[PDB]
Formats: sequence, structure tokens, C-alpha cells
Amino acid sequence: SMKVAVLPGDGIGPEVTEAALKVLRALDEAEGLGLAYEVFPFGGAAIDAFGEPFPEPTRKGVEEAEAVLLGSVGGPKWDGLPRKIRPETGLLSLRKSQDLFANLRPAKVFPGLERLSPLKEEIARGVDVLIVRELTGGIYFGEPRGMSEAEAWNTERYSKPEVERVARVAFEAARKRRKHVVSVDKANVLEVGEFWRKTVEEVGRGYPDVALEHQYVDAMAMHLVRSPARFDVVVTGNIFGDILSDLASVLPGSLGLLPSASLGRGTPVFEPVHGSAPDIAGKGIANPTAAILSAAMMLEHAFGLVELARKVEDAVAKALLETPPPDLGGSAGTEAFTATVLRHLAA
Amino acid sequence: MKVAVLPGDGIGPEVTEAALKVLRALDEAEGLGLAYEVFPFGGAAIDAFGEPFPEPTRKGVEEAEAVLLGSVGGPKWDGLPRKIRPETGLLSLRKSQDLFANLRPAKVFPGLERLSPLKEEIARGVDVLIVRELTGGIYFGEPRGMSEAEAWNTERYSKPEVERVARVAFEAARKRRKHVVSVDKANVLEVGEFWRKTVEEVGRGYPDVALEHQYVDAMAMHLVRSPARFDVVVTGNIFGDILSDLASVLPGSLGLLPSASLGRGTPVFEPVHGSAPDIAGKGIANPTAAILSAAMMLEHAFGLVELARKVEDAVAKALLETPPPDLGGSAGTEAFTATVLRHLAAAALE
Ligand SMILES: NC(=O)c1ccc[n+]([C@@H]2O[C@H](COP(=O)([O-])OP(=O)(O)OC[C@H]3O[C@@H](n4cnc5c(N)ncnc54)[C@H](O)[C@@H]3O)[C@@H](O)[C@H]2O)c1
Ligand SMILES: NC(=O)c1ccc[n+]([C@@H]2O[C@H](COP(=O)([O-])OP(=O)(O)OC[C@H]3O[C@@H](n4cnc5c(N)ncnc54)[C@H](O)[C@@H]3O)[C@@H](O)[C@H]2O)c1
Ligand SMILES: [Mn+2]
Ligand SMILES: [Mn+2]
Repeated sequence: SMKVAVLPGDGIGPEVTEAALKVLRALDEAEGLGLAYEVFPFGGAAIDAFGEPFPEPTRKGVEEAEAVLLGSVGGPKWDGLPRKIRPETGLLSLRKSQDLFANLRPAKVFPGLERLSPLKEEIARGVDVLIVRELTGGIYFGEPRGMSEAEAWNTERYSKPEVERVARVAFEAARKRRKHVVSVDKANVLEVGEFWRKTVEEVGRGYPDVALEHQYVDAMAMHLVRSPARFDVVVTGNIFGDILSDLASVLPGSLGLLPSASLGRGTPVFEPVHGSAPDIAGKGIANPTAAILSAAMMLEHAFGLVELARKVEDAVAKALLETPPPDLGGSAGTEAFTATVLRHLAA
Repeated sequence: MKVAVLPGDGIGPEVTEAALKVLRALDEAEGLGLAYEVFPFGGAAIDAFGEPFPEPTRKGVEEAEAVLLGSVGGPKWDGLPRKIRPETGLLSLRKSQDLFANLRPAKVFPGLERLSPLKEEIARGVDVLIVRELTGGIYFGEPRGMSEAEAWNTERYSKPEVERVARVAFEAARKRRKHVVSVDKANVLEVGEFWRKTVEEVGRGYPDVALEHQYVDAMAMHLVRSPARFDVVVTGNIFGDILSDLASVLPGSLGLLPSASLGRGTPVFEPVHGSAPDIAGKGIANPTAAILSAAMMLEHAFGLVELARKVEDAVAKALLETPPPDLGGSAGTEAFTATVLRHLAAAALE
């Protein structure tokens, strides 16, 4: 029915993950999802227990599952250690072993939460944009690449199958939202841009259901500050995606609000944007919105349950208004806010 | 003082004319020996000659001390073959003169915070100069090309290329707040890493100037959350295109953003906005970006810094007193130009 690997890891990870589970448990019960999950050691919580960051039962409970609900990893106790044993590269091994080529990051400014944004209210109102970013190609992994005394070079390269697959994801995401996709390239100057555009156009042919439009990267940066509310789904290569999803991530005005999904060949991974936050670890104050919204994401993208995920979304939106956490100017601790999410979910 | 005026298309002529009106006034007051000549460029040139950058305009440009440039393009030209695009005309202008350094200041004038997309508290005091490398990087790098299977472009810089654009930004910061942010991707890319190490090497020649490094993705967050923290920013061609474009929307009207392009040949001065065909020939275009560009011209082409700052004084005051329509006021191009000229006369007869 619903098989889930839970990797809470380090710091606030365990706390915010436990919060998501309450929500998932509340759902399973009232809706009958047949939720099956197990908990797996990960990051520094595993380096202490299995001399490794991403160990034997975890590697395999990952392959076995239909989805991975990740907390966050790293901390104070684990600083300045090898690329071998590093928590932050356990993340990279996890993400690679599943061949995850697409990163989906939504920035939503919730009703009533306009004041938080660094944009003026008028501009901030009604922003909900899903940036989809190609993740295993582009300039970051392109060749030729090198450096000498005299110069350095790097290659932004994309092949047809790399653009196609990421574009379908974005197209499939659009079918479940508002049926509008914007594709981002540098088509007026670069051969890769023009190749990107044309391929996404070819893929679009199979989705006349979805409105498709093309924006250049430099002008996309003007639009996300000037009128971000105009967008639904946005798809782009790796470096532009990095740049523009980071840009969009600031629009809501709190890091604790940001969920992430990573899709591909293997087992999908849902996780908060934020880190293990050892500065506020175990003070009972960590805002679980990001992990819960990661659980929502897990429902829509790994299991087909789109109406259910919108329920979790609507529950979370109402709670942020009613009992805002400290990072929002509010006063509600993790526990009390989760209970607020459940009151709304029980209605 | 020998200028080549390249008015261009749409509002281009309109706003360039207002810039000239400010210049003739200055020439009268101060005795500049201003000499200028008007050349076809962009769509205008395509209609008369079939190419965006004719030999006659190439020669005018080569032979003057500065170019004052409006803007190019419009529906009549936009989707044309490449050899003859308004856009290609631009690249040809910049390459001919080898203008490697694109200087783009974004300023929220005292009292104009309400205009910004950003909350008043965050737009307050913003004044950031993006120094963008203009002749190199991924946009001109080889190998490049496309087949049915794949496509590739090459982000690459060499040492003397990073060095000279670096020098320009340190010299710029030295006449400002003495703070440079260099921007790379040193954490993932070889080119980032080389960019960074080379800027540090140039930084040692400017001990009075504080030098800091930021990744492009991070910069992009920082320019929205805390843009007022920055003085000078220096970066490559694509990151510069992106970040300076981002910064250009912070003031809240593209009517307000001037720019300079400086290199080996004749420097080019131009508003950041396009040809605004929605409003062209309606007499409402804001001439600020053009007037400020002519002020950049006076400092960087002619060493008339105190004049350039006076011009910026008269503009800032006029913005407040009689705002143009893009600021919520009613002041047409000419009416606004007059207000500027009156504050210029008034501040000078003191
Ligand atoms: N995606 C990731 O897993 C990730 C990302 C960045 C950093 N890290 C790692 O985590 C550790 C901390 O680095 P960091 O502090 O820059 O990342 P961080 O997200 O933990 O810290 C960001 C800041 O925002 C606050 N914050 C973060 N999440 C919050 C939440 N859910 N509710 C309320 N406040 C919240 C933190 O207290 C901190 O001041 C480091 O070891 C770093 O390497 C991990
Ligand atoms: N430097 C350049 O030459 C340059 C830059 C950008 C676009 N373009 C070209 O110009 C056209 C672009 O039209 P566009 O709408 O995308 O960009 P645009 O900058 O011309 O217009 C953007 C918006 O700002 C308004 N606006 C711009 N300048 C103004 C001013 N000085 N005063 C008052 N309002 C102003 C316009 O009316 C429009 O609504 C195309 O042909 C494009 O190729 C040229
Ligand atoms: Mn990033
Ligand atoms: Mn641009």
C-alpha cells in the first residue's frame, strides 16, 4: 500500500520528522492508507553506530521502499572529517544511488503570510511556484573541464534524453497544479539554450493539455522579483535551476517553510531544504512545516494521492496563521504546532 | 568633448534627445566644447542600410571620445535572421571597441523606497554597482555547437581577462565605499576557482579595498534579502547578465537605470531599458536612465566627476518634485527634462 523508509538523521531532523509521521499516522488511520514504514540510521546518527554515513541496512531499505522521507544530517560533533566518512556526502551517495535527475522545490507564500516575505505584500500575494531543476548533468558534471596556470574551462552540455526526462516530470507536475509550464534557457545566445528550448517543445507536443512558454534565465530573475505570482511550474537546467530555485526560496521569508523532492530512476527522496540546525537542536522550537510539507510532496509524487496532499497543505496553511512558530515571529513550539495541524486535519 | 550619438529605435530618440538637452545646457554654462554627430544604429540602420551596424556608424564610433546610445529593437525587427538582428548590432558595437567591462548601478533614491518590489526597510539605501565582464565567458567561448543528439557551450576565462575586469571594479570601488564582492561558482567549477584566485591576486594591489567572495546562487539570494549591504560586485559574463538584470528591477522602474561599457576602444553609454514600443511617440518616456548615462559619460569618458554628481543631484530632486508616469506622476519627457534643468541652474547659482 504505502512503503516508506524514514531517515531522520541528525539534529532537528528527528524532531521535524517525528512531526511529519504524526500527520501521516493521523491520515492512515482516518483514510486507511495501509502505511508501512521503518526507521533507518543515517548521517552522523549512523557514523556513531555503523562507522559509516550511509550503511548496509539503510542502503537496502532505501532500494526496497516506494519512497524515502529524509530529515536532515550533519552537526557540531562531526566537523572536518574525510570525504569518505562525511555526513554531508552521505546525502550525495543516497541521492546518486537512486539516480535522481529532477529536483522539485516549491516556494509558497501562504494566505496571511505576506508580511514575512522580503517582497511588498502586493507582489508577494499568491505566490506558489514549483521550480523543477535538472540535477545530474549540465555544467556541474560536463566535460571538457580543467584548469592551468593560464586559464580554466567548464562545459555546459545537454543531450536529448537528459532534457526529455526532466521536462516530462515538469509537465506531469503541471497537470496536477495549474497546467502552465515555463521553460528556462539562454536560447538567444547559446547553442545549449536553443537545443533545450527545441527539445522541451518536442516534449510539449505530447502535453497540449499544458500551456508552455519560454523565458531566458536573466529575464527569469527579473520576473521572480517583479511578479513571481505569475508562475506555476518552471523547468530548467542544473546551474540555472540552482540559481533560480535559491532565488525563489527567499520569497516566503523563512527557511523552515521549504520542502524538497528528488525524483528519478530509483527510490524518490522527500526532505526539508533546511539543515540539521544544531544551534536550536532539541529546544522544542524547530518548525516542522518543511518536513510535513515534504510528507505532502511524498503523497502527490510517490503515491498518486494528490487530493490528500492538498489536504496536508491546507492543514499546514491554516496552522501557520493560527499558531505561528518562533521563526515566523510566533510563539508555538514544534509539538504545539503539530497539534494545531492535526486539529485542522481532523476537521 | 567629441560624442557619437546613436539614438536607436522606439523611445530611444526621445530619451537621448533629453540627455542632449542636459548636455547642451552644461556646455553653455561650463564651456565644454561639446561636438556631437548622430548616427543610424539598430532598426533605424536596418531600414536605411540593411544592417544594424554600418561602416558609417563604425567610423563615427571609432573616431569619437564617447558613444551616447539609446536603445534598439522592436516588433518590426525582433525575429530576423542573426547576421542582421538589432541584438547582433549591439554585440558588434561592443566587440569592435573591446568593451570588456559593463558597469550597471542600481540605486533606490532617497524617498523612492515605496517604488521598489522590496519592502521599504530592505530597499532603503540600496546602491550597488555590478561590474560585468562583457567580451568573454560562456557567451563567446569555444568549443560550441549543436547536433541532433546534443548541444554544448564552454564557460572559460583566461588570466589577463579576469585581471582587467577586476582592475576596473577595484578602481570603481576606490571612488565609492571601498568594498568589492567577487562572485563565482568556485565550489563546483574549475572556472569559479580560477576566477577567485585571480581576483585575490589583483585584490592585493588595493589594500584600502575590502574584498569578499560569494557564489552566484547565494548572491542571488543576498540581492533580494539584503541588497543594501553591497557596494561593488564583479563577475563573469553570464552571472553578470543574470545578477545585474536582477538588481535592475529593485529600483522599481526600468526608466531609472543607466550603464557604461568601458574597454580598449570608444566607451558606450546607454540606458538599461529597451525600446519600450508600448509608449513610443507618446511623449511620456522617463528620461532618467538616459540623463544618468550622460552623467556616467562625463565622469568615465571625460573626468568630469563633480559635473556628473551635480546632474545626479538635479535628477534625484526632480524625481521627487514632479514624478513621471512610471512613478505615479504626470510629468512628460520634456516637462521632466525642464524640471531637471531648473534644479541644475538653481544649485549652480549658489
Ligand atoms: N540540506 C541540508 O541537509 C543542509 C543544508 C545546509 C546546511 N546543512 C548543514 O547543517 C548544519 C547547519 O548549517 P546551517 O545552520 O547553515 O543550515 P541550517 O538550515 O540548519 O541553519 C540555517 C539557520 O536557520 C535556522 N533554522 C533552520 N531550520 C529551521 C527550522 N526548521 N525552524 C526554525 N529555524 C530554523 C537555523 O537555526 C540557522 O540559524 C551544518 O553542519 C551544515 O553543513 C545541511
Ligand atoms: N539595451 C537594449 O537595447 C535592450 C534591452 C532590453 C530589451 N531590448 C529590446 O527592446 C524591446 C523590449 O521591449 P521590452 O518590453 O521587453 O523591454 P522594455 O525595457 O522596452 O519595456 C519594459 C517595460 O518598461 C517600460 N519602460 C521601459 N523604459 C521606460 C522608460 N524610460 N520610461 C518609462 N517606461 C519605460 C516599458 O514601457 C515596458 O512596459 C525588444 O525589441 C528587445 O529586443 C533592448
Ligand atoms: Mn545553491
Ligand atoms: Mn540580460
